[PDB]
Amino acid sequence: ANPLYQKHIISINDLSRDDLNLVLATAAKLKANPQPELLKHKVIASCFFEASTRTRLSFETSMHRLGASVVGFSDSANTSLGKKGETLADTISVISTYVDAIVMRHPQEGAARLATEFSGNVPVLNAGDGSNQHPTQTLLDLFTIQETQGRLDNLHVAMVGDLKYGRTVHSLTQALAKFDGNRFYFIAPDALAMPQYILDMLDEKGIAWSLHSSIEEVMAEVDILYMTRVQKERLDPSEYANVKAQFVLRASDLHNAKANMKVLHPLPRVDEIATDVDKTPHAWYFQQAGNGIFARQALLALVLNRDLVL
Amino acid sequence: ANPLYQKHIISINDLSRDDLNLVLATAAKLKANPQPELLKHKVIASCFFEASTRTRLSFETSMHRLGASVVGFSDSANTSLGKKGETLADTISVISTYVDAIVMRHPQEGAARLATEFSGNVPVLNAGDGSNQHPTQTLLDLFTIQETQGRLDNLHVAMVGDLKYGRTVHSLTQALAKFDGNRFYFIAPDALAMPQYILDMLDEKGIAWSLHSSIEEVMAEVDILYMTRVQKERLDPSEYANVKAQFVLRASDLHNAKANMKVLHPLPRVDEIATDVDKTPHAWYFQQAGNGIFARQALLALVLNRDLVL
Amino acid sequence: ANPLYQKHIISINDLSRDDLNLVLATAAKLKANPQPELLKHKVIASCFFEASTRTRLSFETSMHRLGASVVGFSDSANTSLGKKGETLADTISVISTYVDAIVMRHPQEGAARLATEFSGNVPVLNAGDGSNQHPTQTLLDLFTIQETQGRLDNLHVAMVGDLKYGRTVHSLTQALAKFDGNRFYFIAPDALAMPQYILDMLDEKGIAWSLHSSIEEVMAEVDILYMTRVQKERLDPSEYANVKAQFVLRASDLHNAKANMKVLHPLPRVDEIATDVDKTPHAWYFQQAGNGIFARQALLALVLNRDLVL
Amino acid sequence: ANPLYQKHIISINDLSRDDLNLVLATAAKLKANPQPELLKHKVIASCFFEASTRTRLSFETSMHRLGASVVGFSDSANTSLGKKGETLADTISVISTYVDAIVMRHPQEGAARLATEFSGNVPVLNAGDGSNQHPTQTLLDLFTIQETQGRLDNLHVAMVGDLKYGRTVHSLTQALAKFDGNRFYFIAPDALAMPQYILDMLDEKGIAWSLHSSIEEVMAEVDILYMTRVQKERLDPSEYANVKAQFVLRASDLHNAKANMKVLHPLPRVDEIATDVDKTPHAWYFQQAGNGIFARQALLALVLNRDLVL
Amino acid sequence: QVEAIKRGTVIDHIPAQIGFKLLSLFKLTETDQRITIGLNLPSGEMGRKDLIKIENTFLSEDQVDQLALYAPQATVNRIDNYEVVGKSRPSLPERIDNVLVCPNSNCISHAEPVSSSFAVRKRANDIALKCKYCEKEFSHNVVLAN
Amino acid sequence: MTHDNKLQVEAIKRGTVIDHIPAQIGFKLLSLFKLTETDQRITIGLNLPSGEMGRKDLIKIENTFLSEDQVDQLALYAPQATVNRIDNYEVVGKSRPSLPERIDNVLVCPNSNCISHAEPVSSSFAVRKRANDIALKCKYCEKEFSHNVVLAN
Ligand SMILES: Nc1ccn([C@@H]2O[C@H](COP(=O)(O)OP(=O)(O)OP(=O)(O)O)[C@@H](O)[C@H]2O)c(=O)n1
Ligand SMILES: Nc1ccn([C@@H]2O[C@H](COP(=O)(O)OP(=O)(O)OP(=O)(O)O)[C@@H](O)[C@H]2O)c(=O)n1
Ligand SMILES: [Zn+2]
Ligand SMILES: [Zn+2]
Repeated sequence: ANPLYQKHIISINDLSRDDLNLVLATAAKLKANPQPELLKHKVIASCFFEASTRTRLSFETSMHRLGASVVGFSDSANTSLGKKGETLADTISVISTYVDAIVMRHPQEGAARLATEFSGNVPVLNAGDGSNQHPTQTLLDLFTIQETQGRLDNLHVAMVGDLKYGRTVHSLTQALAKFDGNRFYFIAPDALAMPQYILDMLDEKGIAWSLHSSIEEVMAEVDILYMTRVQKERLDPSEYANVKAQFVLRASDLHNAKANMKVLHPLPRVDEIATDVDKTPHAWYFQQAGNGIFARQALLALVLNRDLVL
Repeated sequence: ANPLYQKHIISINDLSRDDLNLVLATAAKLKANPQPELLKHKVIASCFFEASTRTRLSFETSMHRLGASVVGFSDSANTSLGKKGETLADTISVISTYVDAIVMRHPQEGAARLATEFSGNVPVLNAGDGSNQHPTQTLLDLFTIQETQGRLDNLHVAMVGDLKYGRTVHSLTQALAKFDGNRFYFIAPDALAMPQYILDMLDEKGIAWSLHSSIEEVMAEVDILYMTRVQKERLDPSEYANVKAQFVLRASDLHNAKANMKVLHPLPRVDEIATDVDKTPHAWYFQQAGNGIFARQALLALVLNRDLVL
Repeated sequence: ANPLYQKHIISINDLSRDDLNLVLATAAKLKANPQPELLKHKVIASCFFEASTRTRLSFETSMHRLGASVVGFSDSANTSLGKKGETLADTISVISTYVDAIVMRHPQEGAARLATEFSGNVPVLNAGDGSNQHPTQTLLDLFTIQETQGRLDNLHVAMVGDLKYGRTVHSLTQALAKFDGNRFYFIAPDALAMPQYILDMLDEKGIAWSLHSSIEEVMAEVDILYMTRVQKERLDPSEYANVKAQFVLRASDLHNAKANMKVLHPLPRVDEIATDVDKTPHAWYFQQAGNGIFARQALLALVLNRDLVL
Repeated sequence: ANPLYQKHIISINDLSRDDLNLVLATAAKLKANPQPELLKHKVIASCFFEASTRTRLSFETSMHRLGASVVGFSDSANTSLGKKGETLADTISVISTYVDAIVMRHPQEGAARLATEFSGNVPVLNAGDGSNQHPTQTLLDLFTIQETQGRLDNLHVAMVGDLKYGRTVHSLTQALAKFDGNRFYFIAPDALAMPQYILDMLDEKGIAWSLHSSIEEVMAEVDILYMTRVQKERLDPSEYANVKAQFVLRASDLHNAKANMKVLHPLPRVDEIATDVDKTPHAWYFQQAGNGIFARQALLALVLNRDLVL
Repeated sequence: QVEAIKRGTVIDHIPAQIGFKLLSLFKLTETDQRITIGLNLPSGEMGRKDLIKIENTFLSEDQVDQLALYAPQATVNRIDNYEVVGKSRPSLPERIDNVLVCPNSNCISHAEPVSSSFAVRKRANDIALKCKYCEKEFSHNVVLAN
Repeated sequence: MTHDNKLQVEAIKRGTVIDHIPAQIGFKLLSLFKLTETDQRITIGLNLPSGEMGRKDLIKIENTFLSEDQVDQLALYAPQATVNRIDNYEVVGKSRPSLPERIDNVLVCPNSNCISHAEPVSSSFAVRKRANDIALKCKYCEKEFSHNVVLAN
């Protein structure tokens, strides 16, 4: 039976290097020969207690591409749950009484791991829990670095944007720190800097990093430039505007990019990457989102299948 | 490969007579022998940025009757998209990264044709764009005129109701003007008259039409009586009431109808067609809605299939 | 007592030429020599069941410049009275035991006239009742026309915009038609034209009216230009934007107007009057809104005080 | 006339040391020997386009203790003016024909300064405009500092909390920097620290400031401790809860404070000041909120009355 | 003494005040080549006019027909060695891309990364312009007014 | 009338010549300071060869004399321009721009929450600190930004 069989994918900190490679090699195989009936007769719950369309449509398409049925809800705007004080332990004790895996997003951190204490043997896969984890976004980003760069080690990865509160850059720095010789360049407004617990883990593992203030200082050496959105309310209107709105990428800036460099953005991008970047070979944000299908498919294939045929 | 293969069905003005016949003969075949696995393994997105239940349940049942999977959202009341300024070019560049056709309704006119510039090769089929087009409503109406009348040319078609803002009567007059010898009778309150660009196209094609003030002036000669709803806010409460609420059909009025005459209404009907009309042989509004399934099925079969088996 | 003492002020239809001149006479008196303790110890109720803050502040400032007390409310999506179940008739029956006069604006027509049968000896003054009446707007419009032109007879008044649904333009035409020799020009989009009843009344009185298509064709002969706001809901966006080279006024258009020509507008003036008009001498909408204070002081003074010797 | 007679009160930046002392001088006079008929017959407008009931009740009570009339509104999700389409400039242009003074609080910065160009000879007094200014809060803070300490020069003032976004702490530092020899201690979380512009201004004036990490290290030397509320949205829950052993004040912390040390807070004080402080002699936030009455009486009295002999 | 040029385009008889529109709209200054422009040039010959001279650049076919909505009586002239090698009047085109806004405020062209595009139709008395997104048809006077 | 030519065109009688405009600022100035809404003959030369910048722009507006503060409004766009005023073919005056104290109308407050965006008021900024690099403070929201930033939004 494969290692991931019937596991809960709750946190990146819980997956080993080995675990991460396995998911990535299965994604590569399913992207190459489809397996449209692998999860035939499985029913999977898509519980989005917090609405997230991008993530939901992606997760359910990939459940659909392996042959599974989907039942579920998207809420934030009412869909009767927690109705009349019903706890989340209780909702999950009732949903696991009839679906074969629960995919869930929830506003509070810790909610997917609590689901785990009540779901019996139905695997729980986390699609986001407040400001804590989002594994399936890190799996798709990793898959995309690997497929475009050929490797996951010895990379020069720049992380540009709001690094203090960008929940995805924090997990991608932890995943990449599992591999060797990567070098990190953080480029953030002072108010939005990469927190200490990250930096402290990088130092302790002997991994190199450095802060720069503009992308021009580092463009030439860079393989993956991962942009994040600054949310305008983490700053006031005039802080955003005043001199910090210059963590914006444009085509002109890409001149000296290595031929292999790729630009990644978990999306919505709104300001930070100008529309003229789209026409360049380095724009890989949309192809990154399409890889969400294979990464996500691979996790559901590995978790529901004892043995995998390939 | 069939002409419609992998086309975007955005506007009626873009479909030829030939194109319209083809869709209608395929609807007739699928209504006669079902093809429940024709779109097996296709996943289709049902994006209703504006909610429309009638249209959505119809479109998804017909995707289900050809074997396809559906992922999608209905919004107007929040489902997290346009979240944080995300443009529609960007949402479509991400949805076409994983579904095989996009069906979409949107509040603004032009939105399905914009989707087309960003969807790559995934066909976009328009389920309504503001006050502009709704092809799939005109295809189902046409199918219903054809199946009940035996032809689409040489008809006497009366259009009764709010003709100024009824987006469906405007497209059905353009589609029917593709065919020969049809005669139009418009019966509208003065405030709700058939706009000039319509009349001007009919004149220029040498097609006959005329305005009448009551259905009794024309009942005897009529084959298709297409009723539209007046929306009470296009008029004030007392304008509606005062003498213009007499574009209402009742059983009594049908006395002298030809035996073949049919009453069509895209629905909700609320006032305009009295409940006693339902028991008559001429009431075809509900059977018109059921034909939405075959018209809609035919378009998805023609657009996703290179060659069709029949 | 004065003729209006203790009278109800509900429709412009109900005030004779003479009552209209009495009000206007008084209001010039109060403007000139103010009497701030005239309604000392009176308590007026400002029942706005429909919010209109401009009208509410004008009235409450009128109440306080005559030294009266004010209790009341407004109700955009809020506060209890009329409830749903609790009738307007019972609301009024209870409030007319507490106050000395009731100013009310309600969304349904005739609400003020219903009120009159429940307020006892307490006078009720209409501030707007659905699309029916708003007499205190007509009273300030005539006061501004009389104060700029010197008379209310023999005027060339142009009325422009939504003549079909501006309640103010319907009223101002009835009131100006009690005075003699007035000539009316109605420049409106033919979908939004003056109702046949205003016109049929005007021809029974022998009054002269003509309809025009753009202000530029009467600019030369006109005394009062009464712009109205075109209500874009009663229109299609494309319809709204289609009309000629519009019916909005700009200073360039004014280069032919007589020196005593004044542009009036009940406000808001989103679009139809450009800012450059504000600096010409013909602009008088803001001054018109200040005369709202003296017109409503006048009405309250005559209704609540037995005879007036100012 | 007095120097502030008919002046607009918009930014603390615009009032000289002398104007600040005049206001404070007057307010002690009105507190001592009240003059309840000073603005008899004046009508002030309380335009709160943004609700703040504490500030609104303080001002309207100031208006009524001087015998003035009040018309106006508040607008948490409600009442018509400013509309969307109707400009602030046209709202003010119309209201300044009705009243004698306008107090206004608006959510966008500079709204009060825009107003000033449209109110004619009518004075406008700012009650808050986005994150820019709130001069009547600074005026009562200085009145409380002058009334407890005896002077406004040579003070050791500690400012604590969200120094980056408290508009009140930015203002109070400008105003105290017009008086001489003041020494400032700023105890803030380094993510929420005093902007470089307050500090660069303070060094151009030669003023002494130092930054500290917890109140306990300056408790001993301090005269005024000005607590601010830490705004938990501009923070992560875990960040919010992480800081030291906090920057909240409790009586235990006060056991070293000088006898004349007073704790001030603009209010609300959810968390940062514990209830046991309320009973110590150093607590002065409630008394500070009562001085709000005498500071705003003073401003209104000097702006609307030509010279004052109390 | 003014500018005879060796090779380039000379747009002449621009109607007065269209002269600056055209530089803006057609983004003619975004070049390094010498441009010499004349505004409110004397034209006893045609009232008063404007004239742009742009060298070593030949603005053709499509680029010339665009200008017709604006300066419909403009004669473009190319030069390749010190004299007129071709005079070209603008004819109305079939499509006008980019420079024009849809009057329709509900049209999706307004909020999106889209280049505007209108189909042109000379309906005697005017040119109607049909938007490619809306499919709403307007008088060219309504669209150019804006 | 004097022997013009296009590498440095010649003589207008009476009027203003703004010369030594950096490349590509000339059109900017025409559109921004609305110089073109006049019936006078303007002659304009773009990307010309000259006095060492190599390549420059130049604007000639006959019969109009724009001065003292008009010339100063040109300063963060063309600080090294010269505004010659001409009368009867003689350069009777040579000005250069200096930093103004107020720059009305032309700029846009980068602060998305100030009220100036939505209304019939024109922009206004107070200018501070010459050439080591300029600060502009909005009249309305009183927020101070770096000129580099107001000059993009
Ligand atoms: N070496 C040259 C040759 C011609 N031109 C310009 O090319 C234009 C072409 O006009 P032309 O055919 O030479 O005589 P016109 O009668 O002025 O043309 P039109 O019939 O339009 O008036 C003239 O404005 C002239 O300035 C030029 O700048 N340089
Ligand atoms: N009647 C005149 C006289 C001069 N000029 C213009 O005036 C400008 C410069 O004035 P001038 O002092 O005469 O030449 P320079 O000494 O080169 O001026 P500078 O050194 O400041 O460039 C030249 O571009 C010239 O075209 C003009 O157009 N019309
Ligand atoms: Zn359009
Ligand atoms: Zn600003």
